[PDB]
Amino acid sequence: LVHGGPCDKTSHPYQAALYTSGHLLCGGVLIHPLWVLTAAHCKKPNLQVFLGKHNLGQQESSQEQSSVVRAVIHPDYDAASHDQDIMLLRLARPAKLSELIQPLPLERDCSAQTTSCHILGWGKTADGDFPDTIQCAYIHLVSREECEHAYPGQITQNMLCAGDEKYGKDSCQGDSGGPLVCGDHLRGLVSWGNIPCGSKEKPGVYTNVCRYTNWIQKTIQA
Ligand SMILES: NCc1ccc(NC(=O)c2c(O)ccc[n+]2Cc2nccn2Cc2ccccc2)cc1
Repeated sequence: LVHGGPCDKTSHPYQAALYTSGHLLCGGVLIHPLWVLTAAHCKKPNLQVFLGKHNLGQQESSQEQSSVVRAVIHPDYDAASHDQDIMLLRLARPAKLSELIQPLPLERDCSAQTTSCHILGWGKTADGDFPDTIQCAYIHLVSREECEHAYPGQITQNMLCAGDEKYGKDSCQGDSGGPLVCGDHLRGLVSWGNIPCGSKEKPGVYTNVCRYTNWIQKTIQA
């Protein structure tokens, strides 16, 4: 993501890194000891999930690596429009929770007030390179009306818009599937937006997680 800075070391215990073929693919969010949430467009064979990570190159004492035994994409995911861009990953081994690995509670209230948020990820930074160190940026939710004006005809009830008019802080390539956190609850997942990235042009678009309470619950319990 662009125009942010490195996250406080203890502030992102829910952040996951998704790899395939040995390279970063996407972000993700631990929401249950057995389950990571991410974007549907992040699905590829042979996913490796890393928890407890801060710097990608380092072999950190806190990190946990796991394969995936079930990837559950939402049945109504529409790849062309990114509608319902959400996927649940069942870890081959339950997360060993610690001071640096812990689930993030979901925002269940679709009408939630809070528009002050942050995003996290190892996606492309403003210089065009990919960071070793996890980045964080504060951004703000826009209203549904303004979201709709920014992308006429293309925004569904399953999407949220967020951005930053001061610097253009925005998610970028490599950040997909990572958390939009508002009021310290999981509010969204990085899904799509402007390319090149930068939210002064238009806001980033996020999967609206509150819409999926029932589906997440049903899936985790099957
Ligand atoms: N906020 C702007 C933004 C720009 C890029 C991205 N993510 C990506 O480009 C991305 C990624 O991080 C990991 C794997 C694949 N992608 C690209 C992608 N493929 C399908 C959907 N997407 C995200 C996307 C982002 C912008 C326009 C169209 C699609 C997310 C947000």
